[PDB]
Amino acid sequence: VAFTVDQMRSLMDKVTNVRNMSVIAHVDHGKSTLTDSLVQRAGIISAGITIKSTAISLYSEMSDEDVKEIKQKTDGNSFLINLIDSPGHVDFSSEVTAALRVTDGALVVVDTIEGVCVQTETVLRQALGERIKPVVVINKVDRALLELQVSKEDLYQTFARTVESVNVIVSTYADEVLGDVQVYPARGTVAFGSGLHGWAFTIRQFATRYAKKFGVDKAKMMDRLWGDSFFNPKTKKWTNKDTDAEGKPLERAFNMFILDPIFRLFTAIMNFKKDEIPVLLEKLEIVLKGDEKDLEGKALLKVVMRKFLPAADALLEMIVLHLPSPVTAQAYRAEQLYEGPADDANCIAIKNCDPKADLMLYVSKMVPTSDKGRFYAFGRVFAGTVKSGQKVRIQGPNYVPGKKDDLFIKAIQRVVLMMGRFVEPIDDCPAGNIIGLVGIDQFLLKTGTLTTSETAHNMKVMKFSVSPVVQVAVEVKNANDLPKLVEGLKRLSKSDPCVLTYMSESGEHIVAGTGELHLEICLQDLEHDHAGVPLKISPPVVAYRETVESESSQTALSKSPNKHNRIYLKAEPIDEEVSLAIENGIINPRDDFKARARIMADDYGWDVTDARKIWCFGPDGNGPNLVIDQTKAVQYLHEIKDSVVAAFQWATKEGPIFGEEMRSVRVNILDVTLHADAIHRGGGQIIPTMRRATYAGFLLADPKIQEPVFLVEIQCPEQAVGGIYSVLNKKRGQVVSEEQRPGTPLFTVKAYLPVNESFGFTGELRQATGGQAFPQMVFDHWSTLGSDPLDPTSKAGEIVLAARKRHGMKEEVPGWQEYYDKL
Amino acid sequence: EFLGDGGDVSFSTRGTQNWTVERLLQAHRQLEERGYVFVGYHGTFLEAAQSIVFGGVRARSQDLDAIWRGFYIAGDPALAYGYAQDQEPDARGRIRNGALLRVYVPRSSLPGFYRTSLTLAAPEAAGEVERLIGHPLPLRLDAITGPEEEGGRLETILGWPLAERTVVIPSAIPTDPRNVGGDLDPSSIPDKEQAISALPDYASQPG
Repeated sequence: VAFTVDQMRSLMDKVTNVRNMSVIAHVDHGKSTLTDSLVQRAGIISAGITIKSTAISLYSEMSDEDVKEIKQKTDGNSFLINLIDSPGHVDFSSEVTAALRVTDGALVVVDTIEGVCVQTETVLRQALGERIKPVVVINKVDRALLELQVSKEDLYQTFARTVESVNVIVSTYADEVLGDVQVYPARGTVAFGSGLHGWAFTIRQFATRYAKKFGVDKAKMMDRLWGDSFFNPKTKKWTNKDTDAEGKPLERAFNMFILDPIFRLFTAIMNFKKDEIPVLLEKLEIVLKGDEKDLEGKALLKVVMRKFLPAADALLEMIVLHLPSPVTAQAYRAEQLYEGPADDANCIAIKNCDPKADLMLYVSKMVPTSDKGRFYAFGRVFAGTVKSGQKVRIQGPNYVPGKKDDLFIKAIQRVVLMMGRFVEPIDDCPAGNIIGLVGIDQFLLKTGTLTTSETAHNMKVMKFSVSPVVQVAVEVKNANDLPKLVEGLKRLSKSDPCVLTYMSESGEHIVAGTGELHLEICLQDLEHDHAGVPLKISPPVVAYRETVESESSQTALSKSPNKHNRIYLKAEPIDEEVSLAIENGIINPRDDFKARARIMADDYGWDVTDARKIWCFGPDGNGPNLVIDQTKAVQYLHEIKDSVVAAFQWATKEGPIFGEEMRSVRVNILDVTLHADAIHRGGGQIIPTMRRATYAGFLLADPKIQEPVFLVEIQCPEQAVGGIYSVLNKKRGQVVSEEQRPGTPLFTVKAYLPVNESFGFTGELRQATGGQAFPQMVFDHWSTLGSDPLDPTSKAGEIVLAARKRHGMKEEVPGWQEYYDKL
Repeated sequence: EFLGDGGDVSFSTRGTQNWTVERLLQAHRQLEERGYVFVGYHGTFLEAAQSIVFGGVRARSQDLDAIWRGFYIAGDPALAYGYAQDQEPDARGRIRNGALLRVYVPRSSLPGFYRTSLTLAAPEAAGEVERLIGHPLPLRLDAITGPEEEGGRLETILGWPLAERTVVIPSAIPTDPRNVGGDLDPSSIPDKEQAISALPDYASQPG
């Protein structure tokens, strides 16, 4: 239905009547299908900026009578349901947690024949760990009838086992505090149906029908519609034993009033018994409408079943009556979501979903919009209310109430509703709702916390990293489409904050990503959408870093082609702390050279003298590399600065070991001699000099290479935890910590995995832990290899040579002599 | 066409496309067979190189008062090598490498090639070059070869008229993309290219 901004806003005020949930379901189990059906039924539409569909608004109204069946405060017969999108494959670990983290309820889809598949089982645990109330749906029932032609009782027994399996997981992993959260068909928390034909039902639906035909309060009618309850056709009495006084068998109630009607329609229709169909149909009061009347076979059955048991309603019924509202769940989820004091003024405001308290808005992800290459923040207001214009504290991942690091006191340009694919501006938005923000993209990379209290900690952060550690070279298979690749790459980078497309000096087009799979995906979308043109992709490669271990053996020297200019310098190491300080904004290229020097001098043991002579950082003008101007009395010096810097941006982006980036390289310019006339000191002359002197200084300062390393966090039942260590021990893995979730048998091992050893990791982890493990890895740090990159046989040298050949360079690494003046 | 055969030739920072040593040997042999001789190397930027090889050498708005205007080249690839690169940065600040060109003239013009020991800038140079060529500078359908500067390597200056009658082709000697400004490393010169690189014997006395 269509709603006006007022309607939505008004609906968003009655949080007691909102449902934040997700759909846990394997893709091959109609996940997308069932989801759709809710959209095509209760999907909310507003009465030119497009976004990537992240959430869908659903509206559903119930009877005052129904509202009473809700065992949790409510108000009104209207309900707002926020169906938050989820990934297709489990591998997306990090973003699976993301969706769960902002949801309260969960529609778990299980298969009739196959039951609960491993992947779904895994996600469910995770859900449970965040304290998510499950609700089940046994999909693909049709296959049972049509293909397997199972009996009513066999099918019953199947559902029975299936529901049993689910509850084995539910009880084993849900929190004792939450209370029994197991699903019970008799309690209306389990639906059955088929996404394909588009039908589904709940015991509560047939209990409302047969409600009076037996003169019962549905409470007892649905209670009998499951388990061991029998209705003797002959005696016309309800019993609790599957046999009558004589010993003859009795059909279960479920099989009698639920599975039978359905089974007949299937048998009638699929057998084309035109004599029965009409009769059978009229009995269930299913009125075909003109054109439908002539249908037969699947075509017909599909129509009949939809009219009979609309799948969408069965599911919307369980979501409203059984899933928690943003008020019931925050009370017991708050402590888990607040990384601060469990009695903190905000943690309290979270429990109470208080719209009056200091803002506590959680940003789960950044979504691509059509409006430029800008991204809108997606998240949930756990406390207070967010409003357009409002100025908020944007607390990034590294923020801590103590310091001022990773903080951005800015103003929220606009607040918009994420109506699926379109946004709709709204003034404010009270706690308990999922909303979208405009104007944070340059403050928040992906995740973060927005507040108002100056003493507010962040909320359970989701580790993400923008460090390109895996990349490939893209080439068009047919040179004609070259311009179409040049555009898609531009497009690609525009859709994802963490993908990177750039051009090497060699002129190749590069695509670098956060990981094997994240890059994998990126490449697919490029060859299929952004470019749609056939491409030649090179094998995946790990991104290394070039660095020095000491001060240049001796002073480095180079002279321009004129032979009129000379640059003397020495390169020396930068301390990891300083490098980290740079990478993390503490030591910043845009600061005041004075203010910044004070920092380096004080907190990092740098001569304020050196630090005030920083000429530039690099690469891309902000990398963990620096040029200090230690020259003394060199006339015109300033006239060659822009060039020296320019030179530095290239020297640091593609070092001399094998073209990789430099890291932690301090270059100190000891002297400079220039031609008196400017004509002979232009970029054409100095840039090459500086560039070559740096290489010289670098190669003299004892060269080494750094490899990137991940920090994998793994969830896994104590039983399979074995397979974890098994695999880590074949990849140079280093366990950091292993802990167990208090109640459950769920361990959570954390380790360091070298990125150049992570290829096909998830795949191997899957075989090893029976599919029970749930990996989550992020970039953690750079590790300097001990071995000599210069020695071909060494372990680093092995990497280097291979790399150099790959790049078709001279197999051997250049001596410093090559770059030093050829004197 | 004088480029031997084997697919379109272009200049790349990545190296010259489609130009093996063997191809060079064919194109050279064929240039001789049409009575052309090699007189030196010329190094310059990718864009320039392309132009010269496909469109030939062409003077364009010289300073008619510039008595030493001409097309400079060198017998020694090393001396030419030093000019094989951008002379000014691109907007981002990159100075990429260039290419090395092998200059050929119609053999029928060797009568115009002379040589001296004076360094082309020195006062005496002008007058002595003019004595050798038989007319006031600039050079025209003649060429002078002398020391780039005292003790330096030798450089050759074909006058514009002669220059526009050359036939230039790629060298199998690559510029280094990763060491722009370094000096050509003698070992990167193909032995086989070396073989076809002798210079004519220029005259020291006027005609």
